[PDB]
Amino acid sequence: VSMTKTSVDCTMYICGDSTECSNLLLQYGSFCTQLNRALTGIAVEQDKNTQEVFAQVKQIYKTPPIKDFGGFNFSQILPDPSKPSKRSPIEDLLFNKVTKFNGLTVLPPLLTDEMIAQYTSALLAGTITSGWTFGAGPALQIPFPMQMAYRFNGIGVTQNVLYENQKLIANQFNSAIGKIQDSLSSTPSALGKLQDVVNQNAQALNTLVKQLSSNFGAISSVLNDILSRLDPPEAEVQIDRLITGRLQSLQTYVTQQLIRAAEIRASANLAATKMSECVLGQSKRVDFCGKGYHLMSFPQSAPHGVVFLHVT
Amino acid sequence: LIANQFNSAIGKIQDSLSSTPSALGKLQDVVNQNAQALNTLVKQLSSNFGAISSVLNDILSRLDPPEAEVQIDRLITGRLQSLQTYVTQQLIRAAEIRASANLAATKMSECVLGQSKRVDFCGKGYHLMSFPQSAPHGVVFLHVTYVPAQEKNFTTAPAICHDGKAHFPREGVFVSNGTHWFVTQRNFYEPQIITTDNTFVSGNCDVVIGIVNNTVYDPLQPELDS
Amino acid sequence: YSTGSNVFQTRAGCLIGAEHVNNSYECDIPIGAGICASYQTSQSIIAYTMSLGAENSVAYSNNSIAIPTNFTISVTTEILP
Ligand SMILES: *[C@@H]1O[C@H](CO)[C@@H](O[C@@H]2O[C@H](CO)[C@@H](O)[C@H](O)[C@H]2NC(C)=O)[C@H](O)[C@H]1NC(C)=O
Ligand SMILES: *[C@@H]1O[C@H](CO)[C@@H](O)[C@H](O)[C@H]1NC(C)=O
Ligand SMILES: *[C@@H]1O[C@H](CO)[C@@H](O)[C@H](O)[C@H]1NC(C)=O
Ligand SMILES: *[C@@H]1O[C@H](CO)[C@@H](O)[C@H](O)[C@H]1NC(C)=O
Ligand SMILES: *[C@@H]1O[C@H](CO)[C@@H](O)[C@H](O)[C@H]1NC(C)=O
Ligand SMILES: *[C@@H]1O[C@H](CO)[C@@H](O)[C@H](O)[C@H]1NC(C)=O
Ligand SMILES: *[C@@H]1O[C@H](CO)[C@@H](O)[C@H](O)[C@H]1NC(C)=O
Repeated sequence: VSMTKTSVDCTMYICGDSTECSNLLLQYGSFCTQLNRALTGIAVEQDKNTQEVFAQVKQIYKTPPIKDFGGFNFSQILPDPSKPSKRSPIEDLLFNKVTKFNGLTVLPPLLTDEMIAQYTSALLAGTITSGWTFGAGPALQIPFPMQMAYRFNGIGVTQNVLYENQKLIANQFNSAIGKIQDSLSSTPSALGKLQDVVNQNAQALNTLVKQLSSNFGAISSVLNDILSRLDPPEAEVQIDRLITGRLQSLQTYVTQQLIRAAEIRASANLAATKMSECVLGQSKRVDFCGKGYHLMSFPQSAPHGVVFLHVT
Repeated sequence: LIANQFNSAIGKIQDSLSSTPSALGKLQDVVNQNAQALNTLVKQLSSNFGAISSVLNDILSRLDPPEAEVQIDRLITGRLQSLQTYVTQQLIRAAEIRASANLAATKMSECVLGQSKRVDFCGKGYHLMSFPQSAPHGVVFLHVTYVPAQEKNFTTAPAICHDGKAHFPREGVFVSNGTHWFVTQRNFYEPQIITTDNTFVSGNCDVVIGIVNNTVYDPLQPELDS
Repeated sequence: YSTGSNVFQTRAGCLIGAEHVNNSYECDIPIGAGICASYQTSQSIIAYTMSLGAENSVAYSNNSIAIPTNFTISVTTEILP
């Protein structure tokens, strides 16, 4: 849903505390300003991605004090008061599974993980109690067996089937939730997408930091040795070479970040569409939300992403 | 009443667009981004890029062509890099705008040319219509949506046990106002007397959890009696 | 603005010139890390944790449904480049 909200100070990256390199950079034009603008646009885009995905709900909803849902057990997806941060057990394992100052800063996300979990809990409470009505008007209470009967009516199976198989369906749903719990617990590459995003961003940042250490054809990579060894005339050309190298490296980083942010925005729009059409309603699109005839969906906040449990 | 609501809604659209200056923020932002890109490209000509002068005519006039060629080459590298950056940014922006135009074409096809069941795709609520309105370098949709407003509590039961056979609502909801039971549409409170026409019978009263006792009127019986 | 005038420390960084209030309000200016700033009431800039919305619990009961009686035909404007 969102990627790491990072900004890079171009003037500080290309040239450190030195002022001569800053003067040589000022004559390159508005390259650093444009790069800063691009990175700030990416950061605000990440905030917008998280907002659009999660703040689909207008009012923070809350589950009833006693969870009597006709046998359907939501304990694995609903928040538990015991642990300090009100994250569900599945949310806990999602958060557990996913695991630089040269002008480099990592702006904190506007939405804390706690209020992202609060949006997720509100969506879960609205889905459980009000059905899909909480996304198309005022949230409208309805017993959960009745809501799942309406979902059955949606898939083309008359509501007779559920009311005559409520116990078996409840047990199947609970067991499916438990097996999802264990499959997430065991498989290491279950959360491969989010970890891939995090690793890709970290590898790009490490590549930039290493590129700080490259000669780029200059006498040496370190700035101060270039300044001390050579007189200002030749220092100017050496610094210009090093500036071209570092500017090309940072432009490459910014371009790759723009493309990755476009990919993440496509995925965040897909996640927002999935939330709207599967959490806030029941979708007739085939294979859009789970393999099979869609019944429900439960959002689960995961680090820099979202996890959907498409009940089918 | 629906006509008045629709007309007042359209009038409020016009008023909200008129008063609010940030109503067309997306299109204005697109135009501003393009203008800033062009402005940066034009202002890049004033940069020396390390050469003696930012205007190549003065470089050619002043210095001899041998040593002026390296300065002109530096200027070419700088301006070519600026143009490459501008073109790459424009390609990414064109990808963004093409994604938005594919979304706009999808919205046209699915909401102007039909009714879409996709939730929150076309308006917040149960989508009814959509009216395109051309805007500078963009499109504006007026998604007419149906939003319920006044709701009241009711007592509901999954089935109605009559004669020992469970009755289920054919296309409605079983609700009660405390004393009498009615079958009602899902999205609009309209109580009808429970009848074999609006209920389909399938099963036994023991299986269903939450079934309640009640009588289902049979239209046939009065004709036989009379 | 140097230190000495309503200095407030948040996870985004040092904030100078705004008073930290304990109440929760809708986000107006997104400072970051869950903190927003706004111009509220005499008049001064305030910083606060954002309020995600009115925490209303739906009166769920295994026995009760709520069917709407009246509707509104609302027209929503959506702008697309
Ligand atoms: C449904 O709502 C409409 C308004 O949204 C109601 O019509 C209004 O009723 C009030 C009565 O106090 C009048 O003053 C208004 O002039 C009416 N029209 C409008 C456009 O507001 C209507 O009565 C409601 N229906 C029910 C059954 O409650
Ligand atoms: C739901 O499951 C949890 C463990 O998964 C269990 O502790 C709890 O008792 C269950 N709820 C009910 C009502 O059985
Ligand atoms: C339904 O009942 C609950 C509690 O009894 C109450 O909070 C809620 O406001 C009621 N709904 C309406 C529409 O009055
Ligand atoms: C319920 O509705 C019926 C309509 O037939 C009416 O006769 C009855 O008085 C109503 N009772 C209550 C408690 O509203
Ligand atoms: C609802 O829960 C109460 C709690 O004891 C129970 O007595 C009642 O039978 C339940 N009704 C339905 C329809 O599940
Ligand atoms: C419904 O009525 C039948 C007799 O017609 C009776 O045996 C049964 O106990 C009743 N159910 C309830 C919940 O009172
Ligand atoms: C806000 O709450 C904290 C924790 O209870 C307290 O220490 C602080 O004094 C409060 N601030 C105000 C202005 O009431």
